[PDB]
Amino acid sequence: VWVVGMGIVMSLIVLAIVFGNVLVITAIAKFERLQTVTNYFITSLACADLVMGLAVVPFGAAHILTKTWTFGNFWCEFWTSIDVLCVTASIETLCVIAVDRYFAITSPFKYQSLLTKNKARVIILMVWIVSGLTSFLPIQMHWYRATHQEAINCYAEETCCDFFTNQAYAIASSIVSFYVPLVIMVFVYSRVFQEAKRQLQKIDKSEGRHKALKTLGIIMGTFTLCWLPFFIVNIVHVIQDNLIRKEVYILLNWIGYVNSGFNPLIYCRSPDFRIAFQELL
Ligand SMILES: CN[C@@H]1CCc2c(ccc(O)c2O)[C@H]1O
Repeated sequence: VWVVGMGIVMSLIVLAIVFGNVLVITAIAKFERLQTVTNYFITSLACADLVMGLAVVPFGAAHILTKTWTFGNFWCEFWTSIDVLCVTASIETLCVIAVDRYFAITSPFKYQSLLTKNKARVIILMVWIVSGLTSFLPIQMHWYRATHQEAINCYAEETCCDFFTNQAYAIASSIVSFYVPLVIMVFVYSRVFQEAKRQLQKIDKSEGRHKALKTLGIIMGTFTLCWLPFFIVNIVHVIQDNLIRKEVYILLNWIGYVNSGFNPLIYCRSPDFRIAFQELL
């Protein structure tokens, strides 16, 4: 009686993610006003979100819904690698877009000359290359396989597909994909908040007769709530077996996917973007 209940939600979230990515991608392309030296990272993030929503969400949702991986063996590793690459690229591009704002605010008078059109493409290409180096190479090549006899049949059986990894690969991927960008964001935004508070205090002392706090807290809360628990349990389950169950793991993995559907709605509020959106409707 509840088989179609999850399908409606999955279809709605897939359509929302697809529309949110496509609208931003076309809005950046059509109008020259929004084209700047900092919107390229937003374009890459939107493209990655669109690819993830188009390639990972439907196949995965079908996998849980029918409870059978009726597709072939070769497609399973390809799907897993696509998901890993998309997640890593999104995290890395978020870190880059935060570092860019840190450079913009913390040290002015050289940001205009330091950054240019050529540097942004090199940076994003290096980011995607680093993401791919840990995405296709360890997956397509038969590594990371579990030595314990369980799931060896799943590897052999074409019908059954499931995620089983070694401890070393899991911990290395978690470290190289999650924690370093989080620390970078924490330090960057602490410095930015300190600078903003200093400026506000200077203005208040100068002219006698928090928006920044809110706009930072919303982003930090969204990112932490969306992505923190998944890696928190990913680091621990491999370390000690039988600590967690599979249902909680897959539920956290799925709730981790909702973040991609929020980025267009939370990284676009400038009046130029509003005018561009109004120019379509
Ligand atoms: C099946 N979904 C996977 C599971 C584990 C994992 C993901 C993404 C990046 C990683 O570094 C991971 O270890 C997820 O996309």
